[PDB]
Amino acid sequence: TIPHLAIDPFSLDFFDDPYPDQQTLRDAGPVVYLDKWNVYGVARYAEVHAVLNDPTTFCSSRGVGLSDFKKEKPWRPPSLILEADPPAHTRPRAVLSKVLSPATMKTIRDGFAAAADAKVDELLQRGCIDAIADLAEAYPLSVFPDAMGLKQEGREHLLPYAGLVFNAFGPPNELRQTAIERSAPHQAYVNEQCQRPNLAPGGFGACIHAFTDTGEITPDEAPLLVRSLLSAGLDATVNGIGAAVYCLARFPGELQRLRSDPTLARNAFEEAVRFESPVQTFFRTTTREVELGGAVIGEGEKVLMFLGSANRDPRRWSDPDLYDITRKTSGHVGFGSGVHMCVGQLVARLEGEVMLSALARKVAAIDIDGPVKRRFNNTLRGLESLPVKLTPA
Ligand code: HEM
Ligand SMILES: CC(C)c1ccc(C(=O)O)cc1
Ligand SMILES: [Cl-]
Repeated sequence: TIPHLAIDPFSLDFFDDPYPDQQTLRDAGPVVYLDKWNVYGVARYAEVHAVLNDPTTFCSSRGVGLSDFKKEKPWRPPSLILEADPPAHTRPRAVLSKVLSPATMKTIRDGFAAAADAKVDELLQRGCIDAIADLAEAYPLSVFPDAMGLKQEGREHLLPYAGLVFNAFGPPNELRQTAIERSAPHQAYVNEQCQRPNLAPGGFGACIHAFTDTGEITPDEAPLLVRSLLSAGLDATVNGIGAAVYCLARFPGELQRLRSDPTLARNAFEEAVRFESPVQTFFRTTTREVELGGAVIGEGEKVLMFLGSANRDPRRWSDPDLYDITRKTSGHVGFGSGVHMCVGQLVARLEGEVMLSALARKVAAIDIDGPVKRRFNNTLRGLESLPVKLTPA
């Protein structure tokens, strides 16, 4: 009753161009079986949203990668928030929601905005840049480690470690096994930086440790939550900002609209998150048989959610393949949905908003003037290199 497909969503051909295969996945039915990896797949908005919003049945505590923690050893101790179910999830979630809350945003906004304005001014001084290395990477590297209160030495481990983490959500293909078998120095750095004495007061990390006396988390849990922020807080925004620049380069009319009204910057970033979905896919594991779109899924089965496909599903979105910075984007699943919905989403939106605002106010044109090169990751979508020429306003 469930169609079986041989599409490999973790192959280089898929990463190079996933949209045709994503349509095939959506149009085959509400639930498919992926013979390549023996998992169920859901690619339509309705089913992705339903799965995300039933975390008891489609749980996270058995891993959100292909591996089932009840069958295999986790490559690292499980995340206490990403890879936990309620009620164990609830208190760490509350701590991270309070660390990365509105008030903390007000405390970091001026530095983030100044850094974004300064970056755009510098890049306009460069004229010809790599929008990845020189912008999408450089800006978050210039503000997020400070906001975490990391020392200067070793911050070079953050992006490699993140790539590993996201590769490790994939199947045991070359990307995953490559990341995990040689990984140890990055793990050593991250774990060391998670300890209270190495995290400067006033930063996100030290605030996590500071919540360890409120009764929400214990001292032994705080390092692992800092590890969550060091895993998730940099690379996702790098590919999101890269996505937004790529969209504005490919849709010059939308750049002109954004320049004319820079207050669209936040929505312009949000629509980029919808349009490219930096985080493409995540798994759940069924804790019971669950009829989903008329299809039966067994106990203990992995279910692959195609977030990007849900964000391009024509059943839900008008002109899904257009980048529209005045689109009503609310309801997209690029940040997830439900109890695990991105707890860092305000940081991501702040970085994206202030950077797109800086471009809107300072840049007249973004023209691609070189080969665009894609970065391959089992979970992340984004570019390796995006050479552009920036014309000043
Ligand atoms: C463009 C930027 C970002 C994107 C697209 C993104 C995407 C996502 C998605 C799809 C989820 C849901 C995972 C799931 O349901 O299993 C998630 C959760 C999470 N994100 Fe982000 N994220 C971004 C930025 C950030 C930042 C900047 C931080 C921290 C500083 C962060 C930290 C987290 C954490 C800790 C979770 C787990 C929350 C939970 O399990 O309750 N993310 N993110
Ligand atoms: C959703 C993604 C950005 C993410 C990755 C790792 C963790 C963690 O280590 O807790 C959380 C979220
Ligand atoms: Cl680790």
